[PDB]
Amino acid sequence: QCVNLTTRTQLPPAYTNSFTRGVYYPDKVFRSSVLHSTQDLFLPFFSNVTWFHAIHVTKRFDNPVLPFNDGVYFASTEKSNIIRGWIFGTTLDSKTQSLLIVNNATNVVIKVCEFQFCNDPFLGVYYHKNNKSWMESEFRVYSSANNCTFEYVSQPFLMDLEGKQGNFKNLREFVFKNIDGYFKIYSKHTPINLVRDLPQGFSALEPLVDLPIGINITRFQTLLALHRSSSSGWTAGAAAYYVGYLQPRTFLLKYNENGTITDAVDCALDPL
Amino acid sequence: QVQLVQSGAEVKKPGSSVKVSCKASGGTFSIYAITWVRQAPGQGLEWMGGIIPIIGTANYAQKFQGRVTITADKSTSTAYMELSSLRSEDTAVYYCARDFRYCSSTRCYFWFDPWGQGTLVTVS
Amino acid sequence: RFASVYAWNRKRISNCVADYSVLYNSASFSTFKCYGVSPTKLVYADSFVIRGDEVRQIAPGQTGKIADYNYKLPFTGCVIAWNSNNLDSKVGGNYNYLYRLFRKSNLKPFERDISTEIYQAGSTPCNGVEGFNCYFPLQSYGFQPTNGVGYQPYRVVVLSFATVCGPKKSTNLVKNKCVNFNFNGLTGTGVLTESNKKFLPFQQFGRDIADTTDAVRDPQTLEILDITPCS
Amino acid sequence: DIQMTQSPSSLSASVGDRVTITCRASQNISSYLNWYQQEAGKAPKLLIYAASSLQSGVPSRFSGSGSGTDFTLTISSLQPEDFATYYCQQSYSTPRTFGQGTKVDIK
Ligand SMILES: *[C@@H]1O[C@H](CO)[C@@H](O)[C@H](O)[C@H]1NC(C)=O
Ligand SMILES: *[C@@H]1O[C@H](CO)[C@@H](O)[C@H](O)[C@H]1NC(C)=O
Ligand SMILES: *[C@@H]1O[C@H](CO)[C@@H](O)[C@H](O)[C@H]1NC(C)=O
Repeated sequence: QCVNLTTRTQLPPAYTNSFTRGVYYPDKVFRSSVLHSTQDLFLPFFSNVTWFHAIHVTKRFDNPVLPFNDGVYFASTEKSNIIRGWIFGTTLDSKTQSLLIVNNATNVVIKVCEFQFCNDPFLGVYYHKNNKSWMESEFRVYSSANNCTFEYVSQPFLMDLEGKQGNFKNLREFVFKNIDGYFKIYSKHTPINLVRDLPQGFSALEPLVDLPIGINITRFQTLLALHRSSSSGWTAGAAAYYVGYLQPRTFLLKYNENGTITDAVDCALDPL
Repeated sequence: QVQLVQSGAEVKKPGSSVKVSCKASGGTFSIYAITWVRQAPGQGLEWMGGIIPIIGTANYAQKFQGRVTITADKSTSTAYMELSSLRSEDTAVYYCARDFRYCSSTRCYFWFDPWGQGTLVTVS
Repeated sequence: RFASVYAWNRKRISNCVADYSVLYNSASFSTFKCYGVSPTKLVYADSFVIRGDEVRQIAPGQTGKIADYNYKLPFTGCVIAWNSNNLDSKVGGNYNYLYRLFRKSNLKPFERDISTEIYQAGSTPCNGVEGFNCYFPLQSYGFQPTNGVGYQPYRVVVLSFATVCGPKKSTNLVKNKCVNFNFNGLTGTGVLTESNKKFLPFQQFGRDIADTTDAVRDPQTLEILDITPCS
Repeated sequence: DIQMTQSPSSLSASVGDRVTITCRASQNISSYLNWYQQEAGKAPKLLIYAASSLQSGVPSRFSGSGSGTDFTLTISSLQPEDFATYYCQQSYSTPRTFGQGTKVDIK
């Protein structure tokens, strides 16, 4: 039901510096003008983060299944809306319940089912030369979705599907954590101007989503758009992402006078 | 309960097909076989076959293999039969019947209590 | 419209709020019994129509031929029903409702079987043949207005109960007095007044120097409420 | 299937008289041997239900029973519909077999 695509260059992963990124609000608490110590799971400062990159160029198509471990720091930089959804679960197949989060450029659909996922799941977009625009054209991801236990659908919106070149314009940071069956998604978006690894700076992500999923996640996969206009017709476009892992660390977080985390200290990084 | 009422007579020659179907009345249509019985010129009856709309597989008389196809649709309330391998000796009146059941606990009886009037096929 | 007998649909209910107290309290119901639970507290609901004799015979722990043949129940939850004679009974008979006369084996607790498969009934291999000492396992009943209590159709729901929350009760907010309060999950005693602070949209509670919970966003009209101790 | 034999093929009687018709099976079944009353072009009715009663709604004008494979049924007062052909059917198996057909014959 899915297509096994070719003309994929075989290259090693790149690595980058997490710098001072990886912080999120530990809880729904307002504190002000205070240094507060948290023992939660965070991306360690200056951690070695794996850099994946989709690019037309030895066309690169980095859509591997990665470890979830104790939670995932995920971030991406793009302008083109290539990086979309994620698949999370123990086996990532129709043996158990798996969590599928898909941004299909219409709405965002979250499902939990016994999904017979493809090793190469796609969200294809075709250039409709007679409309002179890009549109969703191909979707599979899974061959089945049996015994569905959860469903949520966001409201309709229009995605910009145009193919694009040059500096990425928006950095979308996410933390995917799963505690006692609750899939907690922290996120933040910020404007960027680059074609490299993550920019330096400090941000904290907000607890935007908290889902009653009940799924053990061991592995996950990043879902990419398939641009067209055959098996060699796949255009990588230009988008990139970074994956790191959360670890228990103690941080001293600084809250400003309005309860915003503006800074942080990684207590395990340096004698100072 | 369902008195099945059939199509009009065929005036075709031997070897032709026959299209006969019956419209249900009463109630209790999907359960119990819809069956068809042939009436010989003069005297004598033979069962040809039948179907329970709920099961959908039917059962047929050996005597009519190649001649009788029977179906039914519980969603249409119509009984259907088509005849083929027709010969002049098959001039007959073709009837709808319902195999209506009554159950004496463990033992049940399935009878052609409801009947149609019969479609005459005049191939002779 | 209700699931017909042997066309059952046990709907999973989850991640919502439901009020069982209201469903229970309505005067429209013909019968109601609970098994280890109580509707006053506020998960599956299998909604169908059966004859009154079956309404009485199909219940948790209730022994009888039809329960073993239709939907066998042991469970934690309630069984609720309301006579549907004016919905399901038709003049001439509503024969869309099948009842099981013959069966190969009995059902396990909280298990149902909607199969119409032909059964030899311990003797004869029908194989599509009319039921002479072998049978089509089901026979319908013509529900008609002119029928007795055990034959009237009733709409029956088997309600398993966990995944469903009850409604929450809120009272009016009282300010400038010492109040024993409960905001969502936050409890304590103090005087509730307006605060001059603002919280980020996702923050619900705030903290003093030793982390006492003090400020709170009002659950219905989010604003920051100030909680200060009494003399 | 079970072979059915039905007789007399032609009976001497008139309306209001007593008329006896018999039917025999090749197999020893006590209640699936029953008769229909048919006129060509009209829907027939079943006369006998499960050997002991009358399907057509007749107020016990007819009565009968069998022994072994031999079934006998008689009407105390013959009616105009009894000049219809009676067909003895054995419903037990397939293809269902019917007898030759019998009736009261007036010339
Ligand atoms: C394509 O991938 C699927 C796994 O999703 C695999 O079963 C199939 O054999 C692959 N086909 C080819 C030609 O590689
Ligand atoms: C071409 O135009 C048709 C409408 O006539 C439209 O449905 C189709 O998507 C367009 N795109 C391509 C690639 O042909
Ligand atoms: C706090 O919010 C006020 C507006 O209510 C704004 O003027 C002030 O600059 C903000 N301070 C910080 C640190 O965000």
